[PDB]
Amino acid sequence: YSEDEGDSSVSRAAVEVFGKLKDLNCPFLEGLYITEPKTIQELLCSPSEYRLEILEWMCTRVWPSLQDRFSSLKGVPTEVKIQEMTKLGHELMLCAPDDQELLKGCACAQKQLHFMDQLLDTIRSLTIGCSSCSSLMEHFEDTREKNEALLGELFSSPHLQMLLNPECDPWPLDMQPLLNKQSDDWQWASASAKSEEEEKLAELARQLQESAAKLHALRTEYFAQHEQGAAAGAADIST
Amino acid sequence: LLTLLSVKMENNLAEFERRAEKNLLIMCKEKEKLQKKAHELKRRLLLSQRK
Amino acid sequence: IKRISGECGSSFPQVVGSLFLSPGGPKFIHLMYHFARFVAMKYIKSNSKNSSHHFVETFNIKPQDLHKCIARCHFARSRFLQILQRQDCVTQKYQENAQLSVKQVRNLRSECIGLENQIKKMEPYDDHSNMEEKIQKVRSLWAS
Amino acid sequence: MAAANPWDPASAPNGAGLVLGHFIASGMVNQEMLNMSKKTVSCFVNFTRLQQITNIQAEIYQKNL
Repeated sequence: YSEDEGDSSVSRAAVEVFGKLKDLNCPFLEGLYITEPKTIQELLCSPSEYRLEILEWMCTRVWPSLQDRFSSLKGVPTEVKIQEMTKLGHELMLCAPDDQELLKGCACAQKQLHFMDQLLDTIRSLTIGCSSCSSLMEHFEDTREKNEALLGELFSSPHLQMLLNPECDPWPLDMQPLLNKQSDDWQWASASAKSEEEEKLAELARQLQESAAKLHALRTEYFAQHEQGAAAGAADIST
Repeated sequence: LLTLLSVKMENNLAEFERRAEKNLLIMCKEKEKLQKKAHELKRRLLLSQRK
Repeated sequence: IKRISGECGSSFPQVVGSLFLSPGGPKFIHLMYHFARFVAMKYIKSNSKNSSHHFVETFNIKPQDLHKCIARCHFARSRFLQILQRQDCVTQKYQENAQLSVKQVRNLRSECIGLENQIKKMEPYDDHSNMEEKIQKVRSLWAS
Repeated sequence: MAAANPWDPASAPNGAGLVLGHFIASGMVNQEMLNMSKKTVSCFVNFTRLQQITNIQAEIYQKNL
């Protein structure tokens, strides 16, 4: 029951979203330099026509057969493109066949932003693949060769028993009996401890605040009757 | 191959984080107890001193 | 294997008892490979917790489009690299937390053992019981 | 014979860190495609929260003294 950090985190995530969109220099970058984080959040997370335009132009860029079915078979409702994009997301192993509430725009901000984040990551990967390779055939062959080289080098070492079994032993030999003294007294405390930890955090920070205030007040009250002896304190105690 | 690797590393990370969280919170609890009795030792020392 | 082939379909190649009685040939390797990635995909279905279980209707279709396959393979490679670097970072975070906790515990019981050793040693006198009472006479002297 | 410190040797060898170090040297991976993959999520949240709570109680005990 604490949603204060989530909206700010979504706003910051939208800030690097807008920066990443500005990096690629889209042809429709003119006229809309929206930079306030919450405005970017309600632009690219609430249902708006501009985000749909960006995604449909991107999907035209990455795969031409959808635009072939567009122009050759014009007269298509918008929800048909919505369900088609949901499907093409689905065999990206990303969403369900009926997750058209994503493409409608009404979906919650965080997972839409995350979804388009791996989407732009795949865009970046295909772009750097096609940068050094002239054709799709050459890029495909080079990707095959580099992937078989990678899978060859992963499984050529006897050190993977640490990878498959991540150990938890950086401790010395004199500390384990401290664990074994109360080794069976923890399995219940990890149930609903998040709200408990945050409420001790809040009230203990509060206690820190008022303790600092009271010690400062007491020190100032002590110094109120001390400044007449502050100048007189130069005399040594033993003398 | 990549999907199988991802799933098995996900399971390994899950058991790793369960063990790590349990152990780390146990040593944090004994950290709290050690500093509690340590603070008792400081207050006893300073008390007897200024007596 | 015939019940598995009935459940799956015809993409799985036909199984002959000659493979059973004579375990050899490239077809034997072909059938082991087919049943191997089948049972691997079944394990993926069995152990996909955080992700949706909707990948089974993606992988059962014969692949036709090059762009889709390239994008999906690149996404899988990116996912593997991403979880690899995240597991790495979690490992060094756990390591630095472990060593800092060890050093803090070492400092704590060092100052602890120093404290009860001085508690044993530097207290050879104890006459506090009259203390406050004497303070009363003290102010009386001052009052006088 | 200046040997390494038994209490401070070379650090605990992570398999992921070692394979990344040996496979950057392969040349297929470089620094930069790791760099935007450097996503920073907050783990050890129970541990970090309880640790800062215990730190706070340390200066509460001090300030009370």
